[PDB]
Amino acid sequence: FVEMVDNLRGKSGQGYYVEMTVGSPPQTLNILVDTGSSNFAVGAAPHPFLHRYYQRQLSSTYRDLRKGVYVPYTQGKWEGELGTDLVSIPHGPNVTVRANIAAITESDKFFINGSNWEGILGLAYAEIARPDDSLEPFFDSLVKQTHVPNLFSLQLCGGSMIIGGIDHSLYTGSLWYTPIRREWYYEVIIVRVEINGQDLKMDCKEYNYDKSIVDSGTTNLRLPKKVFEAAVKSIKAASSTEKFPDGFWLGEQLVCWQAGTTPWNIFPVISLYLMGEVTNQSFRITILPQQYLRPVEDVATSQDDCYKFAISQSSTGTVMGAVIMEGFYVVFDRARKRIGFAVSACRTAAVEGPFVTLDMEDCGYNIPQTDESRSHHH
Ligand SMILES: CCCc1scc(-c2cn[nH]c2)c1C[C@H](NC1=NC(C)(C)Cc2cc(Cl)ccc21)C(=O)O
Ligand SMILES: [Zn+2]
Ligand SMILES: [Zn+2]
Ligand SMILES: [Zn+2]
Repeated sequence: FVEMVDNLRGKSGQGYYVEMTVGSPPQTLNILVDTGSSNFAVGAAPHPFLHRYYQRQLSSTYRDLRKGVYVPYTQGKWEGELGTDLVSIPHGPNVTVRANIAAITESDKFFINGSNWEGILGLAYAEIARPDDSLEPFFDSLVKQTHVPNLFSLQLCGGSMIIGGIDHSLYTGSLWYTPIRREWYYEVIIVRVEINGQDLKMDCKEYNYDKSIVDSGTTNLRLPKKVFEAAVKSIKAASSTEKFPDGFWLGEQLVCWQAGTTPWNIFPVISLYLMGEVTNQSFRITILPQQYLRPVEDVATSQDDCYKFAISQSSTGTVMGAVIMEGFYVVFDRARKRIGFAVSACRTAAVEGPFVTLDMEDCGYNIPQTDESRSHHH
């Protein structure tokens, strides 16, 4: 993984992309890494915000699956035609595979203004792939076609998606693993939450309601409604020397200080304790104010340092987004159904354990089984 270090570009606001070479003759495109989804989908027509798109008509190796796919999000959507093509990864391992690829032909609110990426690489499992779980995800094709070890890691600074390996130059200190609770999203278990060493003291199921996932495709740390409210009440108590407007706590508004006077100082650390591999252990990742107060420097208040609060409310569980992954080298150890975290080599954000609980309760939440998911065979 000499040749693989530093193969990523981007930032939390706009995302992290990897280079991918699709078809013969080759088209090299910038692809958003997304651990919250399972489709390889590329922009495939002109669009105001796209610098490059996939031109199926220049690819001699493209095969139409003669099926469309419709992907709605709360916020927008994308759709296109399913196909397959040859894929290799310029920085990645020296292999070529034939993968599913959705040619995005229409979308709404998916591509963002000068993102520098043209496509999405869904790295979660086939259980959440569209249109259904028989469309094999990219990484599943990679591993089955090539003997690449079944693991990848993300160092989110530039940055590095390391394929099939762990690289020790990328982190310092302990690598701590938390078990994958279920292979669909990269679902994990949060056993405890502290804000400035103070335990939030909720039933630990409330932290994983209805799931907790590790998602490179979302910007914020997202927290279930009740957890969000309790954290904001607490973070608020800790910085009560500054009274912000509501819109700031809603993520709707910047607050500012005279350039270089920010009182980081009054903002607390957030520790999430992740379930350990050993069954009464846990470990914690500690989030700095700098990870959750994101700088945005707009225009006419050029002289101030200004920030967005990057913790937001959720009704679909906890999402450990990019602002959280950034401080860490994260190892998606698929082969062993675990996720590893260590301090990135790119206060300090900390990975710390072990913490032992004598009576450790089950913190996972079982989602009500709909007749729909019960019907389908697997
Ligand atoms: C760390 C990368 C975060 C990114 S990259 C592009 C966007 C985006 C926002 N609106 N449209 C795209 C975002 C923000 C992100 N939203 C989204 N992330 C991806 C691109 C993975 C899927 C998606 C589809 C749609 Cl249709 C709208 C937003 C998003 C979020 O909700 O936090
Ligand atoms: Zn490159
Ligand atoms: Zn059957
Ligand atoms: Zn299935």
